[PDB]
Amino acid sequence: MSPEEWTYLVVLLISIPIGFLFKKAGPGLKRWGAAAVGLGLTLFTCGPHTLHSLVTILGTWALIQAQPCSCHALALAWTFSYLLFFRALSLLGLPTPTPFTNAVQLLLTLKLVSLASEVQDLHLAQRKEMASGFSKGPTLGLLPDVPSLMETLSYSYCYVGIMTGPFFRYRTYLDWLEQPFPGAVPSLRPLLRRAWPAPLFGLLFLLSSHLFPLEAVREDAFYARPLPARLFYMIPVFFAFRMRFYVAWIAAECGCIAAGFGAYPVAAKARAGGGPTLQCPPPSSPEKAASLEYDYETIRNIDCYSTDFCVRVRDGMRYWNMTVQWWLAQYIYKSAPARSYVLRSAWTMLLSAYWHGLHPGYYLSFLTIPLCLAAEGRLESALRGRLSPGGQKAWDWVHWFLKMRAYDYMCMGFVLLSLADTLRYWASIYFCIHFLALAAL
Repeated sequence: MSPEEWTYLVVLLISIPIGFLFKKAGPGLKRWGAAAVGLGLTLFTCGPHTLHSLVTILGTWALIQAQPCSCHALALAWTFSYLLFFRALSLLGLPTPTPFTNAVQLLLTLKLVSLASEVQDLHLAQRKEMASGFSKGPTLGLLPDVPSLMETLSYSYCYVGIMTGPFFRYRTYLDWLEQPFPGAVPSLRPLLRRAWPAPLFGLLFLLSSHLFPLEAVREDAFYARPLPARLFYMIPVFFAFRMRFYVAWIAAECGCIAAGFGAYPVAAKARAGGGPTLQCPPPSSPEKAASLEYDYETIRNIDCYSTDFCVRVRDGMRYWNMTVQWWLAQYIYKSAPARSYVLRSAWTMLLSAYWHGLHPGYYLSFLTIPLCLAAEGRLESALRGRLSPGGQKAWDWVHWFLKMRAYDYMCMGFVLLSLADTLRYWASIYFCIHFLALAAL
């Protein structure tokens, strides 16, 4: 229980009542108050290192006006290079940043890249508009006009999704500020419907944290235990990892609901992170708005049930970090210069690892993932069509066990974060999953 993550948790907790208070606020007042609160918390928890974020936003805006025709790739390359610059402060002797600053930088990178893509699409839209001579109607998902510098500053430093997230597109911010009759959309009932497992999840996390500490594998004497002891110990590590991320993300989603952010009509058939996909009429009367049913799935970042009890590794990863996953899938997977599915997936994995960090553990884990992914694709597409329904049930059960074991196996490599200890523990288990993965493939 580090002091920094303690401050992280208390910030996540206090994000809720401020959400309640700013729900009732009018559009301009809510906008300015959210920006001020985000900036204040950023200064409180980041110190003098907010200059990196400020420079990043200023550069994004300057590139938007400088090259509106090609702001997408320019902004993406600039932001990735500036991430490289920011993570090499020790290499250049500049003061080291707190992990708070690193997380804030990841979130800002995602947000600004999405904003640049929206500006690119909108500019191409106007260009085609006066090229064709037929002004089309307002299309859902497109920005009304180019944002101003102060508007971008207010959007970026929103207290929602500034420390943990989850990522939201700018269009979502505009729909949140322009949402009519804020008192009509329900907040307390969905907040209770999502916050019921948070205390239990937290207690479960602390249980596995105290019983089986992660630092044991750093100690050499742990390896003297028999291989079965390691096989039983390798489960609670990812149990605690998943449980802690579940607690944090459930708390973040509840805090985001508290402000009514991401609320859309159910008839819009909105997607996780993607916002609405079908246009719906804005409410005309507060009673009509209260009559409609509302969902907060756009901000939904994790599905506990699906990820915990999935069958295939592909779907398990799909339901993991749905927001950022959609962000990657659109801005990188679609724009990947490669054509092969394997190579495009490798590009996405490499960029995700680069986003997470420069430490070799991320690289090793996200490079080992494709092996089991391809092995699974081949084995499933080759054998699932041959088994009986009882054989199908047995395959599904054994597969759930194997998939959770693979998640554990790669979780150790992800969380040790050090090449030497990771390799030592990986050889300590005799590369069990890797050999089976090659056997499966």
